Amino acid sequence: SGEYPTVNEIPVGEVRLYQIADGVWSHIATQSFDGAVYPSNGLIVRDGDELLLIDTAWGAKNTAALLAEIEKQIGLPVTRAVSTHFHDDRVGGVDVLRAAGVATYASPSTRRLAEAEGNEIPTHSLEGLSSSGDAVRFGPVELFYPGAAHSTDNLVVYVPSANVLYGGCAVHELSSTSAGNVADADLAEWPTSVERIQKHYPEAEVVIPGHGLPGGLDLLQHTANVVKAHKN
Ligand SMILES: C[C@H](OCc1ccc(CN)cc1)c1cccc2c(-c3ccc(CS(C)(=O)=O)c(Cl)c3)c(C(=O)O)[nH]c12
Ligand SMILES: [Zn+2]
Ligand SMILES: [Zn+2]
Repeated sequence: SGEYPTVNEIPVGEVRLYQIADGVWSHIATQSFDGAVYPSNGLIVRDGDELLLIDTAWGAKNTAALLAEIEKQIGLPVTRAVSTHFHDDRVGGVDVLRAAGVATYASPSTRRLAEAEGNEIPTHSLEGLSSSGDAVRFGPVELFYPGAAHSTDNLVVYVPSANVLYGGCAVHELSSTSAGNVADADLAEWPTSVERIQKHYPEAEVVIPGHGLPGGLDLLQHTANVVKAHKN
């Protein structure tokens, strides 16, 4: 009923959208992994009379439900998708997207890692993102590679029309008391990568984490704090 939807409010298999700004939504889904249930976020950005999708809804059936929810709530076709790193909450569902006519994209680093892990593999490679600090335009967004953080390949996404920063899994929500799933992370480099985000996007008004509630720029400093303390 208008609040940001939380893990126990979304049954696994259902998707909800949340309006972030004019022409910007997040998508929220839930998934079971190793016997626990987690929420995760992605982004939808209006691209004229088409939509750009950022990240799957964490699984094939969730991603089919995402496409149905978009049709119900927005009614414009999803034509392109970008996955912001190689984990299943970002690429799981790419095969569903690819069969629904969506062109799927990721960095070459993400594509390699997805392939090596046995995860679904986006079709198209995004060049120009291999060195930290790199940025490229992709429709109505800018894609930015901040350096290694949650994963070596993680990308963040900025919507300049709305000053929306989608941090993906390199950014944690304010209530986080832990650095999440760090199996593929670089805890030593993560603060430096967050500092790069802070320097590059000082006018961000909304910051969206990969999991949990959006907020403001404080999510960036909070993330650095939880990562340093996790390492400590
Ligand atoms: C799909 C992804 O696969 C990762 C993976 C890696 C390696 C292997 C081995 N090949 C297998 C799987 C995955 C699965 C399950 C949970 C997560 C979480 C997660 C997010 C927030 C919290 C709350 S908190 C207060 O700590 O911030 C917590 Cl506990 C966890 C994240 C995330 O941090 O991005 N990613 C997750
Ligand atoms: Zn991840
Ligand atoms: Zn994640």
